[PDB]
Amino acid sequence: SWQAYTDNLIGTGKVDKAVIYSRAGDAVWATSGGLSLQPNEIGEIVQGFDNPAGLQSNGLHIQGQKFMLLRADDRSIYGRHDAEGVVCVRTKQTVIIAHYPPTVQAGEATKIVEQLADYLIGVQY
Repeated sequence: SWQAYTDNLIGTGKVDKAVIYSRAGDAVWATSGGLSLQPNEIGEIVQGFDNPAGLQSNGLHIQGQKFMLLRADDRSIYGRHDAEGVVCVRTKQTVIIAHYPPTVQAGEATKIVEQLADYLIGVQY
C-alpha cells in the first residue's frame, strides 16, 4: 500500500504533491497530488544522494522549476525556492519526493516526510 503513504502525506495539507520511487528511480510505486518529474530529474536526484557535488552545480530541478540545494547527504536532499520547497529522502528500497506549498512551513513538511522515512527504514524498506 505505497499509495496510502502518498495519500497520507498530501492529506495532511503540509505536502501537496508526493511520489515514491524505487531506490534506483526506475519505477514509480505511488504518486499523489499530481507530481510529475521531467525526463532526467529523477536521475539527478537519485545520483545526488551519492554525489551531492553533482547537484550543487546545475542545480536541483523538479517539474521544471529549479530549487536551491539547501541540503544533500546520503539520505536527505532538501530543495528551496523562497517559501516553497521539496524534500527528498532515500530509504532502504525507496526514494521519496515531496513538495510543500508557500503557505506551509518548510519544517513541518520536512518532519512528516522524514518520519515516514524513519519508519520505512526501521522496517526494511
